[PDB]
Amino acid sequence: GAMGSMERASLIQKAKLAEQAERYEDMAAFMKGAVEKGEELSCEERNLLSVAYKNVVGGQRAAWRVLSSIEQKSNEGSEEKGPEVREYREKVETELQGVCDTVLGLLDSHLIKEAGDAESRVFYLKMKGDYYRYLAEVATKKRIIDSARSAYQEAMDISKKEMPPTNPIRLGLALNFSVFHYEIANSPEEAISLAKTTFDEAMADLHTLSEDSYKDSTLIMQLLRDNLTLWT
Amino acid sequence: GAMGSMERASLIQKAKLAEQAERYEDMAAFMKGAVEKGEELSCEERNLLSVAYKNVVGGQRAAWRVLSSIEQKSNEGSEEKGPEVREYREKVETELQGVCDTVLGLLDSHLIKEAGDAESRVFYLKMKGDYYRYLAEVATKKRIIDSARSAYQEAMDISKKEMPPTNPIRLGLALNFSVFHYEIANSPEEAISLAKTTFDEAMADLHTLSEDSYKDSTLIMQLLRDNLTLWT
Amino acid sequence: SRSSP
Amino acid sequence: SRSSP
Ligand SMILES: [Cl-]
Ligand SMILES: [Cl-]
Ligand SMILES: [Cl-]
Ligand SMILES: [Cl-]
Ligand SMILES: [Mg+2]
Ligand SMILES: [Mg+2]
Ligand SMILES: [Mg+2]
Ligand SMILES: [Mg+2]
Repeated sequence: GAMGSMERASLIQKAKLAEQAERYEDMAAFMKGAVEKGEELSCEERNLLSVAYKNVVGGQRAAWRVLSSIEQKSNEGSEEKGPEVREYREKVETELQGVCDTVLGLLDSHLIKEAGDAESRVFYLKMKGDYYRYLAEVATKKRIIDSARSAYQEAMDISKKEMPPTNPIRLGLALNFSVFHYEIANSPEEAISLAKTTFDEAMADLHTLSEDSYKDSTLIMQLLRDNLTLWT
Repeated sequence: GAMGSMERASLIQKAKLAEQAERYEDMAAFMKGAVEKGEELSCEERNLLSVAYKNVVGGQRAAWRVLSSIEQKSNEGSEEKGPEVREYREKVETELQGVCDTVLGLLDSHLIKEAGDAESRVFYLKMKGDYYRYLAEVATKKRIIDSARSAYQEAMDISKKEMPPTNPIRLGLALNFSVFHYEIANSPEEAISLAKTTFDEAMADLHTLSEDSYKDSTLIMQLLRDNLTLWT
Repeated sequence: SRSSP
Repeated sequence: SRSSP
């Protein structure tokens, strides 16, 4: 693609500049170019990839929710206003699905298959679950939900065998899988149980950590607690 | 272009949806399509056009300032990091210039020449000054500065003859021309004099206004006052 | 519901 | 410097 002529290191450098400038679409394009060089990604590079696409899809998701709410209101004594709301919601939806397909394509060709260390493999499988979850949010679907579930479950199995309960990747995975259960899979009890168990097992391991690792882990634990407060 | 097949009214409807969804690039594309239908724009439609492009160029300007600051720092005991900062600053700059050229092109073909009422003509000439001012911010230039000045001056001459001193378009024009003087033309005394005179003449006309018009005018007067506090 | 950063 | 809304 358009980044094929740029050095890998220059793409990474420009992704970091784009982040500082809050130019997340550019950041994502640079990171896609870096992945397509075919080398594995370091921890910092994986995080740049994730930040870029999370911000892009996050804006699309927020826009889709605004438009979907307007569309649902129009379908209630509501005056007919024509096809425009549906058309524009569909436009945003299609762009969102395209970004998710792009991310899933990078994971399948060939990030996941080359990822052997637990930290990288869990990271990518969590991403796979996340982007199928975003597809599920707009789908009208069973197979998409099962794809998200399967990716999260494989990531969970590796993380529980290979990572301590305070590891931030393990914690963020459990957080997002719990959101999947609550918001996608119609399984609030599973969501609550997973969040509780994850929080409690991390609590019991905090004593092993340095001050800086403690800060990293407790930040994500607080998100688990915030959700439990909302859900119970 | 790509909006040629969409009804004018549908483009306007979708611009309003895009605004609600904070999808300003889409909003600008819809409004460009509406302008290109060739009919004059109503007051509400002019405001949609302005909101859309102001938000698009505002994000580009903020990004350009971040990148320009990094570039200037690199050009001080600074370690050489290669061409990437300059290249990416240039990329953002070129996109910003393209948006400004697009807006100026809509004004020249044919919004300004068909605008006969003071409210529309002043609005468009103010826009012309603004987008030349944004070009001047990145130029390295005298002719661009003179183009901005000339557009603002024609708008000022009409506004002083045809509009009351509290009119929000007249006030916003004077505000932006004062910013031009301070930030672009190296004329802080002219900026201060214009802001002071504009504020004082509006103050003396507030007694003529309804409660709602008073709120509209005093909002912009406060911006003049904020700048005077910064500048003096 | 909050998801990961 | 603040410009117009
Ligand atoms: Cl559309
Ligand atoms: Cl396991
Ligand atoms: Cl570039
Ligand atoms: Cl005059
Ligand atoms: Mg190379
Ligand atoms: Mg490997
Ligand atoms: Mg028609
Ligand atoms: Mg006319």
